[PDB]
Amino acid sequence: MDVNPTLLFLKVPAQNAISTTFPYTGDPPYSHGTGTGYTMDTVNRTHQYSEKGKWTTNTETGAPQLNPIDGPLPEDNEPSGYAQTDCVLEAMAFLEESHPGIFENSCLETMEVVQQTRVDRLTQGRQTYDWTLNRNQPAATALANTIEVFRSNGLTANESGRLIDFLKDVMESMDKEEMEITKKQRVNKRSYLIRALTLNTTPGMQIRGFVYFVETLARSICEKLEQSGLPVGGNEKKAKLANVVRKMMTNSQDTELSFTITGDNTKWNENQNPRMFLAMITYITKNQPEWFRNVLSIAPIMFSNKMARLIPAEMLASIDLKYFNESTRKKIEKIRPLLIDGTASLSPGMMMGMFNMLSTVLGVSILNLGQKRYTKTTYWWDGLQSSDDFALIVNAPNHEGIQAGVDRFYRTCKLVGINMSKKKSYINRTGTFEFTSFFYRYGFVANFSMELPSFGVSGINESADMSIGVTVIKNNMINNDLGPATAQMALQLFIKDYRYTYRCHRGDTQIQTRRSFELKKLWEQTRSKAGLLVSDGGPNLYNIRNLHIPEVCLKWELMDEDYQGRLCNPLNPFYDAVATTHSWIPQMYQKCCNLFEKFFPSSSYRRPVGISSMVEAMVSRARIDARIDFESGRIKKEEFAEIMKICSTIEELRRQ
Amino acid sequence: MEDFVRQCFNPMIVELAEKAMKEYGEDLKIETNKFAAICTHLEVCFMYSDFH
Amino acid sequence: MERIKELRNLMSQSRTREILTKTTVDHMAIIKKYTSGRQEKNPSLRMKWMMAMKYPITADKRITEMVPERNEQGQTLWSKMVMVSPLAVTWWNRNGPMTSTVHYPKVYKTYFEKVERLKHGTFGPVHFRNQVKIRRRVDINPGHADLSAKEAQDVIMEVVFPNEVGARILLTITKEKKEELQDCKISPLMVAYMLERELVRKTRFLPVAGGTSSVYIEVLHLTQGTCWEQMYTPGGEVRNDDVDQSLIIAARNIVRRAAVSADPLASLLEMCHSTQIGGTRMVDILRQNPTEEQAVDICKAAMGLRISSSFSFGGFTFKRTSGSSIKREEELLTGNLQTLKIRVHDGYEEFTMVGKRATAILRKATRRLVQLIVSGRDEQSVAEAIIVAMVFSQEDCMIKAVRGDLNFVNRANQRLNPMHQLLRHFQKDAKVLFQNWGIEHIDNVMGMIGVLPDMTPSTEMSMRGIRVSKMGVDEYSSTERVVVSIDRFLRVRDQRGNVLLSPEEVSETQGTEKWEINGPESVLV
Amino acid sequence: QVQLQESGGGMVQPGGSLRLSCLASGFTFSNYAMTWVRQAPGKGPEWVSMVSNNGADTTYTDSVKGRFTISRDNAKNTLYLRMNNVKPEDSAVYYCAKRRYGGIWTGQPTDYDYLGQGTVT
Amino acid sequence: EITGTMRRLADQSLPPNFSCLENFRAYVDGFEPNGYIEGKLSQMSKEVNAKIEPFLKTTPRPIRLPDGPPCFQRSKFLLMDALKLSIEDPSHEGEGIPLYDAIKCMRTFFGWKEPYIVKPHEKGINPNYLLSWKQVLAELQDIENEEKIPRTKNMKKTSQLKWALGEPELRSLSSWIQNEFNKACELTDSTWIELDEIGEDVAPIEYIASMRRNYFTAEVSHCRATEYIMKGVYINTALLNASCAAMDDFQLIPMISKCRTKEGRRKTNLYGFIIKGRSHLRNDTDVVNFVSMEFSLTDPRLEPHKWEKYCVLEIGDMLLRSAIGQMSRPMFLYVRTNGTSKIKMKWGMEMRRCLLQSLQQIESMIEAESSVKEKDMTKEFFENKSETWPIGESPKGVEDGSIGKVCRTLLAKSVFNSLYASPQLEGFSAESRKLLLVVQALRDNLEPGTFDLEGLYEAIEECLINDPWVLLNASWFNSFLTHALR
Repeated sequence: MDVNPTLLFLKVPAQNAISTTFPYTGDPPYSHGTGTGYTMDTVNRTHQYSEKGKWTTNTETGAPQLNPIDGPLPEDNEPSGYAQTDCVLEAMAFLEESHPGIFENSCLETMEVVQQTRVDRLTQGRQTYDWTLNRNQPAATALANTIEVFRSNGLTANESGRLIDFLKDVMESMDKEEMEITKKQRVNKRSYLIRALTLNTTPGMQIRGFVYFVETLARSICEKLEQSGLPVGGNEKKAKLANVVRKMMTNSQDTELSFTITGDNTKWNENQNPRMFLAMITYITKNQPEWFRNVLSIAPIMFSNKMARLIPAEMLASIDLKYFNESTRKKIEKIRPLLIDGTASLSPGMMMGMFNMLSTVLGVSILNLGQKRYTKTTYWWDGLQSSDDFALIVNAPNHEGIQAGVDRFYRTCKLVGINMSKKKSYINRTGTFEFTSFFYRYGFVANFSMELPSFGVSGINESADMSIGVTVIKNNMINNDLGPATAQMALQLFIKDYRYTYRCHRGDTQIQTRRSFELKKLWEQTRSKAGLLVSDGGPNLYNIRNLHIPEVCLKWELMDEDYQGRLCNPLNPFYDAVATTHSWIPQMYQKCCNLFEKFFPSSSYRRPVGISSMVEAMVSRARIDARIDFESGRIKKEEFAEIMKICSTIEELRRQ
Repeated sequence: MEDFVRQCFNPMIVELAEKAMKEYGEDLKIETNKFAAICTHLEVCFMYSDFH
Repeated sequence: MERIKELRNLMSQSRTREILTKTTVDHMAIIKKYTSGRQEKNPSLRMKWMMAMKYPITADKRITEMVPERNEQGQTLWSKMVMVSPLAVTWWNRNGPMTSTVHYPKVYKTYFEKVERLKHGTFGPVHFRNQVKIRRRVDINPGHADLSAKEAQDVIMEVVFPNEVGARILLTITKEKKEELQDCKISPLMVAYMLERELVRKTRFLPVAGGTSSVYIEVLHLTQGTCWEQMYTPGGEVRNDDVDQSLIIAARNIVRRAAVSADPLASLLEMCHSTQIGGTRMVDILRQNPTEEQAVDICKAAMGLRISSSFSFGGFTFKRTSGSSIKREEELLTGNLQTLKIRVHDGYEEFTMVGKRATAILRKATRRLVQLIVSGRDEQSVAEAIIVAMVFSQEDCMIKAVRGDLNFVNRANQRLNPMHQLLRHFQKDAKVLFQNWGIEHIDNVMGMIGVLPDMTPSTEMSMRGIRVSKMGVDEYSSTERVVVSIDRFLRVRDQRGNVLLSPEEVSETQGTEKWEINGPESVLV
Repeated sequence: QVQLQESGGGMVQPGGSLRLSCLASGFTFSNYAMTWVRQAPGKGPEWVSMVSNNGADTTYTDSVKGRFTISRDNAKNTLYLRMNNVKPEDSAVYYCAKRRYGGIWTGQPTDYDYLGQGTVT
Repeated sequence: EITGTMRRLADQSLPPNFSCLENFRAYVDGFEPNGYIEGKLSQMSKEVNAKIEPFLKTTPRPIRLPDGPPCFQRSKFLLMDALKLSIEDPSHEGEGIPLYDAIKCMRTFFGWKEPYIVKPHEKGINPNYLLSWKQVLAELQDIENEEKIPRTKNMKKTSQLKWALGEPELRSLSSWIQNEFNKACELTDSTWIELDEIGEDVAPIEYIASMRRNYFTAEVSHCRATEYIMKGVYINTALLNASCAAMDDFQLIPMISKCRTKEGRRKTNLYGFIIKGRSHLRNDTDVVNFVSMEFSLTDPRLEPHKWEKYCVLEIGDMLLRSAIGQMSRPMFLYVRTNGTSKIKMKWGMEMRRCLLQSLQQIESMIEAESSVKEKDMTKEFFENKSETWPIGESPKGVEDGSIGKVCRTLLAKSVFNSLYASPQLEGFSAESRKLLLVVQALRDNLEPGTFDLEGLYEAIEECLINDPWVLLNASWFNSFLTHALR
């Protein structure tokens, strides 16, 4: 006989077992792990959804730009990036009319954020782009490079520590003609402008703070909208899906027909125009102080005039059209006049993963425009929005007008730049649908981030790794919900991995690595066997009931008294950590910080408070410590004298 | 900022600064630093004048 | 002298001397987060490659005279250059410096607490069910005596590093901890982490399906799942679920006493200043306690603190979801031929009302109720919820159902506002409006049933525009904080013209406290 | 009522195999851990093996590792023991017993119930 | 502040109606929700619309399939045709030095014929493979001339080995991938699992969790897909651990697995050898080439198109037992050249997820369908052989099987998804989930509909080119639509 697993869907419906359709748990080998040409395809497709003769040569970069906003209305059903300005502003104003002054409370929270924000909130993130080296670097590295190259010039405002001063430095930097980078000698103002707006795959170094501010505003907005369930994770989305169902279907005197669409917007992220974002931010910043509008308006202007980083690409300017194939020849033909100095020009673009929450704000606006008060008709809709995968429920008294409401949704979406995908979208009746890998069929299953964790060890310690494993199991049991038997199997898999990684199997099995002899002698001299740690060759009694207790305290009652007295002794030479804490074997800022921490232990726990310089505090602390361990403690007077002579040497040195 | 200012001060100085801020259209929601400075000014004057 | 020598040989290089000079102490945290940030090369795989290597563990130099070089079987566990083989750990773990350090369970009490909760944590049967998420707001910390993070980390700095304590120089846990673990320090930083984890509260919004206490939540992986439920009682209880109740009772009694006062505001404030709650002062607790109750919010408003948009009515706190409003005063005739001026809520509005034992979601038009989804615990509890809902509905239908003279009085013999008069009348006998409201056909879908006037659930028939939810209505406690405008008579307005709350709805439970209200012995003393 | 009747034993030759079965009735089977305890004629009993409720935690004597395999099937509430490479000293009467608690290591190996039979080789 | 050279970008970011952005800000300050949307709608063409196309059981057409040359095998190692070289040794797996285990594997077989090249590569130097094999055997037997045994044999930089290490078209579906998966779904004699212990069984759910997971393990332990997972784990682990210390020289890595036959005795199995190139792994995408030489008993002369990336060498003869005594069937050596990287190995060292991904995607079914119960239906899932699950169609009819067949079928599905992992399979799964959901909503009779079903068909046909696993899933889906009253 021949085997077919998908046929199983004949006995059991799909939503009961849709996890089988998900092939991979982790990540497959990315086909585009390299590639400079598909980016050209993205550029040309973005400029194809915007070809309406709105070309303007930039005044300061000379790069041609398209301005398809509020351009000609589309005549075709294909994806079009033409959104009328008045439509966007009217939708935003109607959202504000549905929720009074919500934008102002969000702006107040955003002002509190921009007041308190230091530069550390610029380090919490993935890899960034350093323009100094025209290369991708980690966050703090590119940040320190930018700080040092700014300190080399006359830009030292970020010394206060507030991110707004770093933004002021960024603003002052674009105005200078010469840019000397540290024998090194580097580019002028124009190339600096080109690099400052350059994006990769990955924002520039300057724009990250401004995008953080815009996203904090969008967060304060989306938190106060029930129909936007993006910032939350897990069961919250469950509740936000289980509520709207009763918000739509439960209509008394039932003549209403409730249909539900699971939709998607094809290439929507490339259709969101930064100038429309400038407009919607400007309307959100209505009657607020001008400086705040100026702060928040930085990022959309940078994306209106932004450059895209692509044999190098820089030599694509001087070449004859014979060395390429026909398809690549055509793809390069349509990009030659757009690129400048090895950098591509992309006016109407927006990169995936930048304004997802503000885009969700816009989507929720075009969603709330259907609460039968702004439609002025019979049909009325409501739905849940994500970045691109949205779900809608439209209720209409008859099956004749439901398509009319769907048409209203799609037309208004086209009007705000939301190109609904006629392929990756399907309608059905209310009670079964999809929203960002969440599936609803009269019930729930939460396979959204169901990419179960690294079953193996996390690799930092013996107790820290075990606690990490069991804690992540419990978290995925409550946060990214998994079944209990799967939790048992994953736990024993991790225990196997943790036993084979640390050469600690048990003192009950005969298999012997480079270590098992001492473990088995330990087992032999122990009376009550159950108390032994897994690191010390002990039984695993971790189960669902005790997935939260650290290993030591659970076995703490069942240990032997000598075992306890020998295990936790802090006068040892090596969550809860004990003498079995390995600390395995593995320069400007961290050096100073570590010396400071050695001077003040509290500096490693609580953020210190003090207006004096680092050196002024360190010298006084050293002198007082010398005094106290000389008088009451025991130290030679000559060592004290040398300490204080070096301290006075620093006193004379910090003055020059 | 605002809640902390309302925390470390008596409601009388808070009321005084709140009324004194409605004088020149200086909205207290924006000029919170002016709020803190004025509350500081008033408490300094009071603890300066007390018990003399 | 090593530290200061490092300082000296560091201050000679110019580009570091300048940064040690300019940047101040306040900003060390902003300079601590400047790393290379690359050592993220498969920590499991690098860990395995190092463990496969000989002697990957690095220790100090005092093992030379502490453990032997070769064990009972000639195994190498040392080096020179100081690397160490992992088997050395297991040796020192077998027979070494045995000590009475079994003193441990006083700094790690936060874990043995969970252990003991599991010991006598009697279990129960698994009545499987389609568990539905309840968006609740709960605390995630057991037994911490309700201490805020700032004063708790101040106590931390006091107990672990006295020589560098903070500058506030103007508290019993400090004595207890400094006394009991004085000379038995383990690892200062880890001790500070353990005490900051034990003593600091934190309450946030979580989806739960029946867990209230802190002990019922820390074991959520056993209790709640996708479609199951386990009745588990952890044979215990903590302080942080019956401490805020004392403040609630204090606020209720204080407001009930101040309503009679000639100057309710000044008397209430003078009482709040002269009140002690379990070794503490009321003003600081109110400044730092995130407890939500009408009287508590009144006390907070008395000192100008931001609280929610609570449209409190009949003990039910309301939160606006969507919709605007306009005052538009209007005259109305009652069911007993009586003129009443009223503030007719015009426009389209959407509200969520959270109650003590019941909650609901309402969508309401001008003097017309569109949709209402209710869930409570007791039959009479959902009855009261539906009564206050119908009172706020302002429909003409409930206006016609008024029977008898409308004279309901405050404890100070005062005219109650018309809305509260209607509510207080309906709360005792409401069987007039039910049979006069209207009945309709429903479809009995998705665990949404209807209710009948005779206190009876029904499948396909319900009251006009009503829905009863199975297994609970989803609650939403939205966070909004705006300044208040308190008057002299304990009625707070939101500065735009909405009367937020008033004492007319405060008292339901005279909690037995777990200035003449105590015994006359207390009056004398 | 609780009764444990075992079977599957018999005569064999040294170096062979045997599959001992134990049927228990009268109590909640899946909750309690189980034990095999043997007794040679003349010497007091010695525990052979202790097996968990999940069937995941198993423990044998210091002299029988690699030769034995204990397991259980919860459907028929039955206990299986595979003995391979039978040494001449394993010639004893084997016993199937039901632990006091649902654990394996909590407490030293001792039982509080009845018994069936056991063969000898 | 927003001064010049910056306002110049602000002035260029406005819609095509203004010159100073202050004009635009004042225009935004005063806005009138007058109903511009209705005018814009009446202005827009009527052809821009979301025309609902109805979806009945007549609309679904079977998936278009590629036609042309049969799809060959691109899997990293041989699954069903490779055979084992047992030693039945209780070595206690004490980091058993993987090389000498292989030489005592070789010590168990005799009858190595002269290397006889059978199937060429159809392109390239075919005899270089057999010359490399002779070098393999030489350097294998040239250890006894060394005063010291090396634990890892660094092959000499021979020109044939240098060449072996290197120093789209529309392929139609083939008939063999179904057979490979079938033999993956079959039951074996060994266990292949060391599932470590777990704590006591407290009452409420841990009893249920146990009686679920142990049932699954007992129904899954002896599966062949478990052997495949462990095989991939061992090969990739040895390859990675060698790729660090052998950064310059070629190392010989035996394709070793371990198991336990039903007699309960530890057994070590050999599938073949693999020659590694240079492993200067700077990044995770750095390519390291390798040559696979695997033993087998399947003649390529039966299905020659399957071994397109392969050179076959008739390598000897072994004793072979059958239904009628001995047969002495010929032993073959399949050699291929391929490349791997660090991510390619780590996705394959974490293959045990295929059990978890199975269990949960089984446990998922044991929750939702069992949520409709006062006391959950958990034991009624098993122990009721009358409940059959449709998994096969041989005789033009649905051939429903028992429950363990389903468990191992889902396990083998996950296994092949991991080993044949291809972005084409990713896209196909993502695009077929939609059609499956539409069909399922129709099965509940909820009058569903689409907009451009031909567009979805286009999107699916755009990702069906050459991968045999994707094409097998596609034919499976077509047969499923055929047997769904559609």
